Amino acid sequence: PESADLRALAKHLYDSYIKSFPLTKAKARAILTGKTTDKSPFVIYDMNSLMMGEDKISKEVAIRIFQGCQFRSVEAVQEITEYAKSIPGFVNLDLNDQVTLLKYGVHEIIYTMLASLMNKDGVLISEGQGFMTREFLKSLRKPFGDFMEPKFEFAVKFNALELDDSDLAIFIAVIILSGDRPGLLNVKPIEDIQDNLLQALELQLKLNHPESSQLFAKLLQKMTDLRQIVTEHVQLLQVIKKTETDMSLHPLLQEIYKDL
Amino acid sequence: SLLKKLLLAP
Ligand SMILES: Cn1c(COc2cccc(C(=O)O)c2)nc2ccc(Oc3ccc(Cl)c(F)c3)cc21
Ligand SMILES: [Cl-]
Ligand SMILES: [Cl-]
Repeated sequence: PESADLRALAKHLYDSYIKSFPLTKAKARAILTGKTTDKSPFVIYDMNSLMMGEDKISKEVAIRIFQGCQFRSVEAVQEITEYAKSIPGFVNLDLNDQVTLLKYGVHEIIYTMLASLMNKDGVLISEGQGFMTREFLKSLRKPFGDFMEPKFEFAVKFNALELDDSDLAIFIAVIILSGDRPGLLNVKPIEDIQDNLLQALELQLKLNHPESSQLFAKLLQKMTDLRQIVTEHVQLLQVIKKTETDMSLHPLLQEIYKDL
Repeated sequence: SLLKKLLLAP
């Protein structure tokens, strides 16, 4: 049946998601709720513990932290790219369109997955090796002390929806296959794939969250919310590059931030 | 581009 195939697609995406992302939400919440049997994360809550953690896990702390997020972003972009290549039809799209979809979609995916590693008090870093408190992150000097608050605010609300990794795999796939990204050469094939992905997400939510009224509509809205988060992040970057010199940006990020 | 290179590697 058409529905049966939508479930096979959902499962395919989930399996692909597990192969592409080393730290899943399931494992992450286990660490955050204190249920894991693995090594507990080293907590970074102040300048002194940041120093200690810098050995467990020249530039000022504020820049070191900001650049640390950038480096994790570089790693995330590569994981997301590997995941994208597993979405049925993606590798057969015009190659420049694949680039475009990733260029304009990766941060939205990064912030979606980041939420999986966050709670109201902090965020897991380096695949669960550390936990950096939210308070410490906003205690950074200007403009770095506001860097992540918008992401924590988004995550608390997003996590309240209680999605699991199976829901997320499809949610992420839908966002990557956005036919409205600037400069796409062939929108139709992208839209046809996304339409099928949206049907799969709808069915996934109806089956996995039967009592969660209007969850699908809520997720469509979160997709819009994520674009606003990226917009603000991009603006804060410009503000940073406009006052923070000597700061080198990873070439992969320079490519993504260019004309964006 | 770098993204193109990542996309091409099997
Ligand atoms: C906060 N944070 C994250 C996760 O938060 C992210 C991850 C990716 C993107 C963003 C973002 O806001 O764009 C935020 N990964 C990080 C990696 C290094 C980092 O800075 C450090 C953390 C611990 C130590 Cl010992 C250190 F010497 C530096 C902070 C990080
Ligand atoms: Cl939470
Ligand atoms: Cl866009």
